[PDB]
Amino acid sequence: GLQHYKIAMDPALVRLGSMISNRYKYFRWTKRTALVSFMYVVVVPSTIGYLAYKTDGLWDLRAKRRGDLISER
Amino acid sequence: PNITGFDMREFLRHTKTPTYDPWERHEAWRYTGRFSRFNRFKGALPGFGIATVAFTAYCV
Amino acid sequence: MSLLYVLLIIPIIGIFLISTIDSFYFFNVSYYKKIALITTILNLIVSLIIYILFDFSNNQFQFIQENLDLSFYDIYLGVDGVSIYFVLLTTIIMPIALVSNWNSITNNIKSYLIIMLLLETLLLAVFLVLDVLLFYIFFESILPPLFILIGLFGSSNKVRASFYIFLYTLLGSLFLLLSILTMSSIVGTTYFDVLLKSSFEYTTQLFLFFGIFIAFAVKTPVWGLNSWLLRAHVESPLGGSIVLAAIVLKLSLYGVFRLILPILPQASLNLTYIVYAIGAITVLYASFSTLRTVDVKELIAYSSVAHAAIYLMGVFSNTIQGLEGAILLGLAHGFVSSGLFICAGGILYDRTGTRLIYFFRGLTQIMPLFSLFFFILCLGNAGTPLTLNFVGEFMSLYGTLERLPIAGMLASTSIIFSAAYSIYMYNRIAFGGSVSLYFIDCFRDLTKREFFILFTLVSFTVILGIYPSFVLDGLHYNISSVVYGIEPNASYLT
Amino acid sequence: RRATREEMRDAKVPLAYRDSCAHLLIPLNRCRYETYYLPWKCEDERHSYEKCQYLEFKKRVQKMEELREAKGGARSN
Amino acid sequence: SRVHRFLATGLGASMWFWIFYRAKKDGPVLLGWKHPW
Amino acid sequence: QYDPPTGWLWGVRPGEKYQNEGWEGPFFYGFWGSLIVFAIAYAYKPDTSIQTWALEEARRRLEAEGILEDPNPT
Amino acid sequence: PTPESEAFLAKKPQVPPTFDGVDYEDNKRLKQAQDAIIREQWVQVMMGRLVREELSKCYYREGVNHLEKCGKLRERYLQLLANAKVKGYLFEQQNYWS
Amino acid sequence: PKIPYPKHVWSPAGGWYAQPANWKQNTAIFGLVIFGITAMVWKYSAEHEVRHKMPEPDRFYPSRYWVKQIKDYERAQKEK
Repeated sequence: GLQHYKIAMDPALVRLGSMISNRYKYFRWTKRTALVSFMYVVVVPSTIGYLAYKTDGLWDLRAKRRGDLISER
Repeated sequence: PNITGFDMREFLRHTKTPTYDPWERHEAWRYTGRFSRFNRFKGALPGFGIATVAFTAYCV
Repeated sequence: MSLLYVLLIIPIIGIFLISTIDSFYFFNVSYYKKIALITTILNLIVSLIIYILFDFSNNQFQFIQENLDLSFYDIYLGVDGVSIYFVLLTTIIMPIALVSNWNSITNNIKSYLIIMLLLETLLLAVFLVLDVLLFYIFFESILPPLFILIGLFGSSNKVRASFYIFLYTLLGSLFLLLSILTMSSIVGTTYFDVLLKSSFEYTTQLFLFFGIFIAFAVKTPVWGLNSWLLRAHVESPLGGSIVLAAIVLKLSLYGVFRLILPILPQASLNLTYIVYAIGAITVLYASFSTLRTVDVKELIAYSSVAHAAIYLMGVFSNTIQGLEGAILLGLAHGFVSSGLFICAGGILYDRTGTRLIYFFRGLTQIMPLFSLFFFILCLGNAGTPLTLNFVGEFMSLYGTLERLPIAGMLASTSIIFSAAYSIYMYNRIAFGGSVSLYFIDCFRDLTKREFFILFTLVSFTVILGIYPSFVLDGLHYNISSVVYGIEPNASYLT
Repeated sequence: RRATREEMRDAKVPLAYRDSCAHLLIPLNRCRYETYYLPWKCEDERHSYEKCQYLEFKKRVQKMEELREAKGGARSN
Repeated sequence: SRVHRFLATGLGASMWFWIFYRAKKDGPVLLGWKHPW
Repeated sequence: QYDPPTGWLWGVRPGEKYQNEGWEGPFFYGFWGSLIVFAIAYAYKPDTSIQTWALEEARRRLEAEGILEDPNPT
Repeated sequence: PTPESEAFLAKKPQVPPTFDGVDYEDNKRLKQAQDAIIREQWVQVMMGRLVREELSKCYYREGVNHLEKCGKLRERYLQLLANAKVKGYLFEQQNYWS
Repeated sequence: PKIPYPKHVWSPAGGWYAQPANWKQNTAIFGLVIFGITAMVWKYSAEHEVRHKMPEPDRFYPSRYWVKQIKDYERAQKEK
């Protein structure tokens, strides 16, 4: 809308920003990429979720004296 | 070995004050009365001299 | 007449006044902005009066109005401890959002002002209705005004941004709608008082959880479902970008207090490891990417995804500290996030026309006041103490940790990673050189308008961070009703 | 005479020094209070308390002259 | 400004004079000759 | 030597003065003014928190024990 | 003991903190039962805060001999710490025991 | 020397070499403000500083001259 200050618009920097903005159109399912997508979308959440499942209710600190245990399961 | 005639041992062998150099007349100022081996350590322990006399007086 | 209906009808009077002055008197577009600004402040006045009559230890909904005119769909309004602070935050933010875009909106000023006033009535109805079908009616009613606001006043990629927000919200909501419909069939209504004393079967609770959680996961947003936010928060005008990140995101956090915790107790307890897996994955992934984001707006927008995960984990803590800190976090976040969008989308963008962090450097040399507020704002985004962000961060992390230690531990890496991107963005813009050499034209510092809306926002986040008892006091008794559990010697007393 | 706990809890001496010799610890801690802990004021009775420290220490080092040989000069620690 | 020289020497003189004085009295004790008592 | 302080606050040059845009009266007299007036009024709002109610009962419950010597011996 | 003020008359629960013998069709009764459950839990927890305050006063009063002169509160706080907790009314409202 | 700088930049910390012509007059005003509320902090502290031990009468203890929780104790002990 309203005019802004004069900026020394770098052609290289404005084409890097356009490439980064438009990058989603050129993605393909290649050999390495499916491994990256599988690793970070499936494996890592699955590992984090599984350890949460196996440690749920396991420990409690609330008022544990000497003679009790942190573990409850 | 070392097609360029640089040998580390002779580099190390030439690690001293040279008998003649093209540069003493500009470099000699560093090794002078102000910066002699004696005048530089003349006050390495500033107050040591006076305290020794004072300590002896207290002992006696 | 109830003060709660006064909240809803005042912004509609402003819509009527703005659209009608031209007939009453070539009216100057400055008058509509004064009408729109005065309308939002009158609304804040009623909210401040409601909060001063509010009772912090009452379980019955307050400021209700008798209807005795039962139709199929009726609008019932009420306010308790959990919903009042979300109401106050909408009323505090809306005047600032209008003043933030005072000079930037140059065309269609009636359209811009009428949509914002409509959005205030619609957003406030969400926290005020007393029915789960009413809740959905207003949660999804904001889609048309938000679609038109982005396409009319957005940036270059506005069409894609306006298509992304409507379609994701429409899709996630239709899954929430199918769950809300199943409940109405079982209970016969979704009025809060009737529906709250319903105890669904566990298997029903599981399929009710999903769909409701599918919806709220898209509107949280959680990582992997967050493409709409980066497109729509960045392309949206500064005023609409403020409302989207300060109020719109907080409808799903408040929706857990009405649709998940009091009526799906067992499912929430059993499926907590899924939520904490998504939340911890979201914290990590949303943090590493915002380290690499080169759009300053996209970087502030996507840090919200990282904080939204933290109070989403705190709302599943089943801990009075985590639940309260989650509300404090969502309340504090709507202050800091509003200010950061002003700093980036309002102050940098209006002066340079570009959002690329490449072109900015060393603005402290020219803009002392901007660096002052932008530094306190980055300290709040990093959860530094003496800020309400710290208190919400700290309390919802304790609840997350006490519920699932390992998930709370992984979530507790945001102390490192949120500071990692808040100071990295600060030291590249305010510091890190003398002044950017792409600025062939020296800048002016903060104007009085830029100074006041920022000063107000850092004031709320700091006073409430030194005395969080202002919010915590009215929040204690009502969140006590959303915990699920008993003690071996403090239950079934005779 | 040995200082019983009743006047020795009231004296507020540290736990690790709650032993037989602490009867001389109570007066030592009063000079420190009265003389602002200056290390030139009650050196006299400080030496007395430090002296009784030595004797009890000596009785605790001679007690292994039969214990060490009982283990044949092994590692008692 | 000769005042700087006097403070330098004074601090050095005060320091060293202290070590001899603190060695005349405390010196025998830490050498294993005389226990304090 | 030191220089006198300088600069244009709000970007207003020494020759000119700041010009009101239209948001100042509503923001200062309305939003900020209401928030101040709300603050003093909050100082008189009666206490309605669950703690100060529960501290009163808990005070009596501990009073009927060895703790918290009560003012009256009943 | 300290007399109850008008503040501790309006909000004083008029009904025992139970969900037994309550008709959930009576909205007022269910809410009163819910309220009474919450007030009892909050009192036990605030009993911890008060006891925690004399234990704090004892600790700085005694100093060295706090480990043998402030143990009466140490159990009293520890018992309250292990028992008092605001857990809500929702589990008892949906399950009955014994 | 002295670094050149813009004269159009307004800083709250002053700027580049900012010393006002009235520095002393305003330093006096601010010093009174600092003293004024420091005394208020002193007044509040003296009333709410809580102790569990009473200093000996013969001992240096300037707190005795303002703090109330032991000021009343001295006069209370002065009754026998």
